Amino acid sequence: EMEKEFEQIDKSGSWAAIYQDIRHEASDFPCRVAKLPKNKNRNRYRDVSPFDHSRIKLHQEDNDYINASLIKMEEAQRSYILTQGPLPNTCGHFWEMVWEQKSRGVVMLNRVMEKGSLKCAQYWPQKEEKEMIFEDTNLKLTLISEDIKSYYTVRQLELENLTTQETREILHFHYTTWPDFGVPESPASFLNFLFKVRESGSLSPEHGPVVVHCSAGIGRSGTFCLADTCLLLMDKRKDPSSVDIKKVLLEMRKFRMGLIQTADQLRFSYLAVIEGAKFIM
Ligand SMILES: [Mg+2]
Repeated sequence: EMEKEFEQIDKSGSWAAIYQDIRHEASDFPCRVAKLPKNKNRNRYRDVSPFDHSRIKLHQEDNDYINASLIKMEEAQRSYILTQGPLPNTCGHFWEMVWEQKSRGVVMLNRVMEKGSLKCAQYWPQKEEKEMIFEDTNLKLTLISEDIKSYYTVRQLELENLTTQETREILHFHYTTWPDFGVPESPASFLNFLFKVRESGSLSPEHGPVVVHCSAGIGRSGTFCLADTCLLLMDKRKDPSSVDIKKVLLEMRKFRMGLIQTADQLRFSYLAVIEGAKFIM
């Protein structure tokens, strides 16, 4: 079991070493589309590049590229799209992807400002009465409502295809308390946030994949998906104890790089899966 394993690593002080084995085992696929000169302005510096095979394609004729990847977890029956925090010039693209992929939810695991530096564009409206128009992709976006809680905020947004006048309700799940340095001391609030995203229907099969992002190059998104999938598999399988977080991570890692960026994030993932499992089971 996983708690046993966790403890073997904790007292043995081998987090760094176990983390490094996984990293060497991990997949390495081409990212040629991402490295094309015409796409240089579509990529966030110090951020991951999407593998070609799993990249999400915008449905426009001009340039179909966005830094986003589809993680498809076959056994768990979950899909997630992981993407970079929108850039000043890719907000239209971002919401285009949300529209076309039929996503219900967007999961944001960073603040707009962290460490005194901008981590993404203000890509959603902060006020009901001041909507946003993305002229490049023909979308309007409106803040419908906003509910600020201690560890996270949930917003309802409406997206309008300006040409056809169709509308879609999107839920924005904004985790606002991940510390600037390290990981949360207790996974409790993060698990609670995951349960709120679940409760919304945003991870469920009736919708397209949730869109998940964080800040550039420092993970978090992978932890959210890893924890979600592991907990789901523990409920599905005849043998819950066969769920190996390393194996689930390695499978996820086939679809996008930089899922777990440090030994501490790995430790935190174990910790979230264990306490999440105790709470559900
Ligand atoms: Mg394929």
